[PDB]
Amino acid sequence: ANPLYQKHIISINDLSRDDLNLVLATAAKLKANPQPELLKHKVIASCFFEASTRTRLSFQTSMHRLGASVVGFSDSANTSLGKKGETLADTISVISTYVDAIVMRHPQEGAARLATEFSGNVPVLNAGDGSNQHPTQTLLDLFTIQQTEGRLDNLHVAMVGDLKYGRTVHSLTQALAKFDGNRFYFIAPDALAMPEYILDMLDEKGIAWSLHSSIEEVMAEVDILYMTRVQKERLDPSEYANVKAQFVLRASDLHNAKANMKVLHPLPRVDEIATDVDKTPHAWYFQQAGNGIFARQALLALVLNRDLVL
Amino acid sequence: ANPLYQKHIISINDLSRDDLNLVLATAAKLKANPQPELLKHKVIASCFFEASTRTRLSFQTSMHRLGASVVGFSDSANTSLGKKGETLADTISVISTYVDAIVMRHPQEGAARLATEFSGNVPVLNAGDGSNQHPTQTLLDLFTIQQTEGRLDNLHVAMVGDLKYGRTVHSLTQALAKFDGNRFYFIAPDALAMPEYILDMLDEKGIAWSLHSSIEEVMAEVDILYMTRVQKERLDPSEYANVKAQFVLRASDLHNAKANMKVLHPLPRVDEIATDVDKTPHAWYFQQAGNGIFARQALLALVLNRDLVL
Amino acid sequence: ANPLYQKHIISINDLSRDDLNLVLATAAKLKANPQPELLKHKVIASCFFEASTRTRLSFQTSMHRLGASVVGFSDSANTSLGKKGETLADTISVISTYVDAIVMRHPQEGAARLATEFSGNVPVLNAGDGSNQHPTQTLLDLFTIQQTEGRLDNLHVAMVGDLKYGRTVHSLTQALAKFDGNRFYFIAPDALAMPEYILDMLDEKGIAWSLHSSIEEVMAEVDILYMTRVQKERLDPSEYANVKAQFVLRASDLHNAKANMKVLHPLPRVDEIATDVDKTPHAWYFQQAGNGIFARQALLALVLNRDLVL
Amino acid sequence: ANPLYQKHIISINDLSRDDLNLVLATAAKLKANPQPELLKHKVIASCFFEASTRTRLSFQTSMHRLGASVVGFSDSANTSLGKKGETLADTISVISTYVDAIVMRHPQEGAARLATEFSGNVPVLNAGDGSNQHPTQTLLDLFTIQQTEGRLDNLHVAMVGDLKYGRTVHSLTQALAKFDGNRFYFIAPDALAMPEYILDMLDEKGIAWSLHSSIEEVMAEVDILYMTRVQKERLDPSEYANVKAQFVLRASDLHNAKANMKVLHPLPRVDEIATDVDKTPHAWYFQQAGNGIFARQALLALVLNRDLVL
Amino acid sequence: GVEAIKRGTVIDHIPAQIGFKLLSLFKLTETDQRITIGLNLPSGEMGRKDLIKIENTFLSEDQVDQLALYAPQATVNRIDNYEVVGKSRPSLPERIDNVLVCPNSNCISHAEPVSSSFAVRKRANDIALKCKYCEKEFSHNVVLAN
Amino acid sequence: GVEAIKRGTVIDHIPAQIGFKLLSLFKLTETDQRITIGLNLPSGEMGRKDLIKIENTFLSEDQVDQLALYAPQATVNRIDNYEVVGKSRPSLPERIDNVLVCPNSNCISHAEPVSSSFAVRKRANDIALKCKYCEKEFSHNVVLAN
Ligand SMILES: Nc1ncnc2c1ncn2[C@@H]1O[C@H](COP(=O)(O)OP(=O)(O)OP(=O)(O)O)[C@@H](O)[C@H]1O
Ligand SMILES: Nc1ncnc2c1ncn2[C@@H]1O[C@H](COP(=O)(O)OP(=O)(O)OP(=O)(O)O)[C@@H](O)[C@H]1O
Ligand SMILES: [Zn+2]
Ligand SMILES: [Zn+2]
Repeated sequence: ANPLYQKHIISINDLSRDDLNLVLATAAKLKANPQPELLKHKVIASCFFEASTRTRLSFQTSMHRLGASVVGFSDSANTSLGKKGETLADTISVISTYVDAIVMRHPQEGAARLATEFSGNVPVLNAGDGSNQHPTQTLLDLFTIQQTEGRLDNLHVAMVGDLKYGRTVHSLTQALAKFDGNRFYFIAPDALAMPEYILDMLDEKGIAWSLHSSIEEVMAEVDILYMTRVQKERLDPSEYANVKAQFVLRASDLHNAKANMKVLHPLPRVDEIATDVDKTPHAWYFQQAGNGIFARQALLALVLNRDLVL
Repeated sequence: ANPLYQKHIISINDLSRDDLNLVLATAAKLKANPQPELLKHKVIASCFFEASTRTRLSFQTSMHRLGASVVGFSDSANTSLGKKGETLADTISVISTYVDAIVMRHPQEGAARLATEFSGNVPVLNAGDGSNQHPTQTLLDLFTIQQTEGRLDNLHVAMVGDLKYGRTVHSLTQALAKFDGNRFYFIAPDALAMPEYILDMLDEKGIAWSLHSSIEEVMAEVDILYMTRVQKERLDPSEYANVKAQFVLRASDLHNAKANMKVLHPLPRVDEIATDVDKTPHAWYFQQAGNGIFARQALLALVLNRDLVL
Repeated sequence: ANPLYQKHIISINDLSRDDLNLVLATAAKLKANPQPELLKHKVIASCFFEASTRTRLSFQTSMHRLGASVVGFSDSANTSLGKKGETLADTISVISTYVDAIVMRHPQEGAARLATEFSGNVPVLNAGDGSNQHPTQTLLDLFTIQQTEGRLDNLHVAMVGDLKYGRTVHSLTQALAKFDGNRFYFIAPDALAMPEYILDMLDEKGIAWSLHSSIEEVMAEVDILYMTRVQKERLDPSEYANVKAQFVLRASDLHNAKANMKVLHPLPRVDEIATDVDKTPHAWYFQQAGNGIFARQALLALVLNRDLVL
Repeated sequence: ANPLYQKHIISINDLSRDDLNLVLATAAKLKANPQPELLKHKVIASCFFEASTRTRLSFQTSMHRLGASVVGFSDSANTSLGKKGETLADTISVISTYVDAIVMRHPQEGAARLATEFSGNVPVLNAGDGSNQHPTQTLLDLFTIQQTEGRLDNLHVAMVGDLKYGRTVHSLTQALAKFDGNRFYFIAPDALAMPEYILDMLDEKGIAWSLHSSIEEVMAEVDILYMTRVQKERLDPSEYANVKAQFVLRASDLHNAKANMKVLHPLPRVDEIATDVDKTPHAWYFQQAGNGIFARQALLALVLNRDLVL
Repeated sequence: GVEAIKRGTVIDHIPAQIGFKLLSLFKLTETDQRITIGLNLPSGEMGRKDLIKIENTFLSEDQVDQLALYAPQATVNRIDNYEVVGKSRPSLPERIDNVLVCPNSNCISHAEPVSSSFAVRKRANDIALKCKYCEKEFSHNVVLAN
Repeated sequence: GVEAIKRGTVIDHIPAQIGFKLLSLFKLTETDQRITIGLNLPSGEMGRKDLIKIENTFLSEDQVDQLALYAPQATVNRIDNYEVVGKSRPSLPERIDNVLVCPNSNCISHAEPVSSSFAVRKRANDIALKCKYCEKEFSHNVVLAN
């Protein structure tokens, strides 16, 4: 059997370096020689209790690219699920009697791990549960860094933006900390700094990280620039504005980065990466988006297929 | 390659007489000998930013009738798309990394032509963009007029209703003006008259049109009666009512029309065509609706399939 | 008893010339030597079943400036008991048992006239019943025209904008048409022109009027320029913007306007009058609004008081 | 004329020490021998464009306790004309034509200062303009601090909670910083600490302040404990709860507090003050709220009255 | 008077107050190159006029044509060795891009990342401009208020 | 840099690419008088400069001071009868009324008929600009960016 068979993907913290490597090596072969009737006759539930049309669309295209059928919903703007006091436990206990896999995004941290206790034997893939995990978005990031860098080790990674609350950047730091020689640079306003427990985990393993004030100080030695969105609601209208000059990326700024440098972003990108970075060969956030299809397919294939020989 | 291959259908104004004829001749063969695994393994996005369940249902049945998979959404009643300042440009730039074709309906005129600039090479089929185009509804109308009349030229076409604001009737006039010998009769209250630029285009090509006050004056020589909905919100509660006697079609009125005459309507038909016209053999609006399946399939097949030999 | 003592003020056409004058003469008295204790111990009810803050606040200030107490509401949504099955008839049958006069604004035409039949002897005044009447606005427009010009006779009044649907322009014409020698220039988009019947009445009385495509054509002949707000959504956005060099007043169009010419508007104004107009001494819309108090005080004082000694 | 006669009360920093005192001395007079007929015949407008029931009800009670009439509104939603294109400028240009003073609360900072330019001579008072000023709350906080302590000089005042965003803590500091000998202990979560500029001003005047991690460290030194509500959603739920043994007051923490120490809060309070605090004689938040009446009566009496004999 | 440079383009006879509008709309100032601008130069020849002289710079064909909507009579001059190597005048181009704004308020060109494109058609008395996107046709007068 | 006009202001050594901002911003272009503008000139040390000559117009003390944020070393020469009968430099003003936009998006100013106003304070090292309406202080760095 393959090691991720019938396993529930809930956290980056539960996946090992070897699993990261197997999911990323599968995606590679699936991107190259596609297997469009592999999950033929399988029905996957895509249950988005929290509405997230871009993740939804990715996951569902990935399911169709492999011949799986899809049923499911997107709520937040009320469907019916989670009313008349029906518990998430009973809801998953009923959906496991039809589907072969459950993909779910939910607004409370922990939901996906609770579904796990009631699904019995249908794997539960977590597409985002509150301020906590989102493994699928780290797997597509890692696959994009490996595609472009050639390596997941010995990298120089800058993480720019709201690192306090950026869920995406916290898992990529824990994921990348699983590999060797990585050096991090955190660039964030003081009210949005990389929380302590991340910083503690890094030190404890002997990983090197520095804090910088401007992206400009570090442009030359950076391999991966991961931008994240400054959530204006976390700051005052006046606080946001007067960051004295801001943390936006502009194509002028990159007139200095190494040839291999790639600007990543989980999206939406609103104000923070200006339009002129798009014409730059370093702009990679859209190509990052499309590799979500491959990381998503790798996962659905490995979890549902006992020995994949491709 | 076929001439409509990989081409984006945005406007009736960009399609030629020959293209109208090829899309209508394909639909004919697809209605007769159906090809249910032609778009096998293709995934089409049906992105309805403006909710329109009858067009949606048509387009999606058409996609399944050919073996395509469908992902997508209907918003207006909020999904999530087009918030946190995410632009339509970035949204289409991300959906082109998964789907093979984009079908979209949007509330602003011009949206479908903007999607065109960011989709790169995935064709964008416009299912309605503001008060401007809707090619797919003209193609099903034309296919219905040709099915029943045997011809797209030398016709006597009455256009009854709100012609000022009727988007449907403006494109059918531009589409039909591409063929010969057509004569038009416009029957509309004065506040809802056929706008000047249409009238100018007609004259400039030498096409004959008259204005009438009652449908009754013209019943005898009419081949196609295209009803459109009088939008009560465009008039006062008192203005609507006191049109002195109204512009409703009733089966008594047709006791006079030629054998071949067919009453068309884009629907909903609310008040304007009474129920007794349904039992009349001239009633064709539902059969018109079902030919949308064939015009829709023709199009998806020609745009996605390099040489169709059927 | 004064000629309007205990009368119902429902519609302008129901008041004679002599009534309009009585009102307008009182209103000038209450302005100069006010009696702020005149309705001491009366309780007027402010029932806005449609909500309007400026009219609500104007009438309630008037009630207060004569020492009266108000009970009342507003909604444009469910209120509670008023909505729970209740017919306006019953609502009125019940409040006329509590209060001394009823002022009421409602969404359906004829609301305040049906009220008149269920209020017993309690006078009801119309603050706007749907698209029919709004007699209180016209009384302050006439008080303002009379106070800037010296008379309501032999005036060249120009009415501009949405002449088809604005309540106000229709009532102002019927009221000035009760005085002599007036000349009216109507400047409207033809989608929104003056109704035939206003015009028909104006010819029965041999009253002079003309139609103009733009304000500049009459700028020099005019005494009162009554701007009305062109309401955007009644037109197509493209339609709305396309119109010439508009029908909006700017300060430079006032260069040729007479010294005594004043600009009036019912408010809200938005892009129909530009700010630089506010500076010129012809700008009179906010003073107009202010005469709202004095005009409505007259009407309240008169309906509720036997003989007014002022 | 009194020094504040016909002045606009917009911001605390705009009032001198001598102004704060004049206000605070009147307020103690109107408390002891009230004159409930002093604004007989004035009409004040209560315009809450943002709604706040306790502030609305406090100011309107004050208007009533001096024999004045109120006209006014509230919304936090569409009101009607106020929303239909209207600029606050025009709204004010029109109500200053009706009323004698304007009290107004609004969501955008600077709302009441722009009003000042369109109200003619009508004074406008700020009931809270966005995150900038709320001068009326600070006047009743100072009246309460003065009435419990005997002075506004040489006080050890501790400010607690959301020192970063609470309007009130920032104004209270600028106002007490106009008196002498005060000492300030600031006890905040560092995500929510005092802004640099409050502190910078405090050092320009050589004013003593210190930062503390928890109320127990200063419990014994304090005269006024100004609790502010830690607003939950500005923090992550996990973040919010994680903080130590909190910054919430319980009755047992008051064991070492001076006999004259009072606890103040602007209200609403929820889990920042526990019920057992309400019982102790240091609980003063509801009496504080009650001084709202007397403080606002002073301000109304003073702006609207030539010479106050009390 | 403003009058001599070695090489470049001298745009002459710009009808007063348009000379500023052309610098802004066509961004002629974003060059670190000798520009001499003369606003409200008298010249009895036309009453009052404006003149842009951009040095060692030559506008070409298309660039010359856009001016047509604004300064329709500008004599554009190629100065190439201290004197006039060739003149030109504005010809109406088939499409005007980037400079105009759509009147259609619901035209999507308004929120998005896209430069406007309008196609020019001299409709007998004036020129009509059809937007690329919303395809609404407008009187260029309507358009140039924007 | 150039020569004679009788009567008028000559603003010399405006940095470079600021000469257009000033024209744009303080609307010096809406006169009927000859204005000559010279862009990216030599004959002022720095080599490169912009210069503006407006005849029959003389700028007041405070108008001089509005230049200060943009061109602080601008010399504002006062010409009468072909000769420089006066020279001023821009000092820092207390209030830069009208030409800036408050970076705080919730300021009421944005939506309304009010001219902006900022109290200016501290010289050269950092200039703090405080909005009149929302009473928020900002570094001139942010205000003078959007
Ligand atoms: N060498 C040059 N450098 C800069 N500008 C020049 C040059 N030669 C001509 N001009 C400008 O061209 C305008 C006059 O050129 P030109 O002789 O082409 O005009 P014209 O309209 O053909 O007049 P005419 O018949 O009266 O001679 C002037 O504004 C002068 O400044
Ligand atoms: N009559 C004039 N017409 C137009 N511009 C003039 C006139 N006189 C002087 N200027 C412009 O004034 C600048 C030089 O004037 P001015 O003599 O005031 O300079 P300065 O700084 O006092 O120099 P210096 O000591 O070197 O003579 C030049 O840009 C010349 O551009
Ligand atoms: Zn457009
Ligand atoms: Zn501001």
